[PDB]
Amino acid sequence: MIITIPIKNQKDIGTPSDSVVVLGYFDGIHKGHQELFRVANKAARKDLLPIVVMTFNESPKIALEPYHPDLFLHILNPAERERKLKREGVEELYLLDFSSQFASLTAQEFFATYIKAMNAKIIVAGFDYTFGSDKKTAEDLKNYFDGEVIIVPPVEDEKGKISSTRIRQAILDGNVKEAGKLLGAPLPSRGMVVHGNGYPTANLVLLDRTYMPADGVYVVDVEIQRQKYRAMASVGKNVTFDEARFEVNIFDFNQDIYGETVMVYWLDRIRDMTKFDSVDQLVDQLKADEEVTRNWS
Amino acid sequence: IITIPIKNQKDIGTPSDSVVVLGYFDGIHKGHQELFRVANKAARKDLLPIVVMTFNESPKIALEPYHPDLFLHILNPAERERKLKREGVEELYLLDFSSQFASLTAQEFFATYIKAMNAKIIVAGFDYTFGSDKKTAEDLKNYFDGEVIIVPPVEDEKGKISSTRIRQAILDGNVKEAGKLLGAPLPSRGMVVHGNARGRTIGYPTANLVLLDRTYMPADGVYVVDVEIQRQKYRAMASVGKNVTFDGEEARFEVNIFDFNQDIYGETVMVYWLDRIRDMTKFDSVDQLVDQLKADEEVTRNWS
Ligand SMILES: [Cl-]
Repeated sequence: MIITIPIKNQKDIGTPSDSVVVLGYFDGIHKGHQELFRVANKAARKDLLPIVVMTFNESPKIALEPYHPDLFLHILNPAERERKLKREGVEELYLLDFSSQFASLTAQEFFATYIKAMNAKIIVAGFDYTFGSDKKTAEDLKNYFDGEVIIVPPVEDEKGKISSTRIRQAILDGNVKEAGKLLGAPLPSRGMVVHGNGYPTANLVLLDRTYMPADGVYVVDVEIQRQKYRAMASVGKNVTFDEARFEVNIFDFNQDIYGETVMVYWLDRIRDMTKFDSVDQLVDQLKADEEVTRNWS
Repeated sequence: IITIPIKNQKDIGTPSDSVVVLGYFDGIHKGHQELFRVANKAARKDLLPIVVMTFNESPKIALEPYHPDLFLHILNPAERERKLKREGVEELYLLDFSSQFASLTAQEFFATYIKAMNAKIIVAGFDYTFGSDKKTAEDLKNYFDGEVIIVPPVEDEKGKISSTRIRQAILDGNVKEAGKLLGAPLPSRGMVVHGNARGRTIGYPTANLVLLDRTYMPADGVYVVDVEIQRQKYRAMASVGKNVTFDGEEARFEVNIFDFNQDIYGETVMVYWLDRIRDMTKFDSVDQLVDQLKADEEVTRNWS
């Protein structure tokens, strides 16, 4: 269906036939990106051109900027990224490390190199698009490409343009529902059940360098063995972790699932983490939480 | 290409009869090599494909109190494939060693995964223990109609060749010894990053590496290594340091690449550990530090 293809350089690219290429960094494959793909699928209709894409293993900042661990954080894991681009209609996905050499390529070297190797017959790119050490715009595209160039207008909501930067921030703020509206699907995190510490809890360790929602209590869906269960997720600092760990209370589920990988889909935030003055207060909150979670939709 | 991840046995797709080798395969060390060797000498009698099933993470995780060390491997998955593929593996299955998988009895396992696998014959280690029941190497014939082959432990002068001996050697710093047992030098996958550039300032430019995987790092020290960048190998010197801070352990991975003058920020590089030059130290002076770097560079250039 889709081939992801790790490449050291353009020489590695193997596309057989003319294609339409979509240009961008593609973290999270949000509504904005999807619009690029909707337009690309419309352009690949006349000649049945397949759609191909190249993007990067890691943020370009790693090559450009002082090192910081957060520079390794992704909205989506690689498998989820591929899954979402597959749904967009992409047929070849080339993955390249953004490097000093790649970064020094001017707009012209870039076409002479990656575009050619890709056989672009039609190029789709966003209004905000920026490329080459030359730092050219989306308009300058026409000047570098023999073939057709389509520039898609920015996708905006009441708040503004839909961007990865907004998604990171919404997640960090704990606004999972907003992140999910922007993403176009609820954020998926991949975790593993582990042996760690009323209502019983699964202890999850996040397996990817993906953003963790803010501390709080969330309504989530959890996928185990291809079956989705509703659950409450709790994230706290010095409470559920101290490495990203968090906890889940899976409703209507009792089984031993240690060492099992699960998918968490973040649906909504309920409340902040809170210290409780009494046990009774705590239980009351949990009962209320449970009700809110089982009934959310 | 070779690796397909599965939730369960239903996911397995072997088209035809095949040879299935069993064990937990970390590092694809030589004793593993013999098992494949024995299996290959059997897969010849009917020309059948070797297919193999191992786990994403230590079985220790479904079984014991959690600890991050449990997520540590000798090899990252891409390298694990290489050794296996080279070793003539055709289909690799990766499954999570869940509580549910733990509960399978030895019959039950044969009924599901072996059935799915299509094994005409099974090749196994003398040590190997499977199943909830604990049925051992010898209990295998009863379960399997087909030929059961029990390769005898591939010993070395030190003794039995194991992942525990490899894990131990790496942690001790003795990477030569680990390369020996592995049958190849340990590969570590790093990414060049904008770290501490005191090296470039001094005129002895270095690349700061962040390890990309949950794999064992060698004992702190300075090492001769080869580095692969853009498919080209270069002799290099590597410095490894692990300094505690409140927030946690800060790990420094430094590589000095001989006869290399390009900017590689962002590039993934592979580090192959050949031997250990010396202990890590602290230099009070540019003179002290430089004399020591020349002496290390001579050792590194001259190493084989
Ligand atoms: Cl990681």
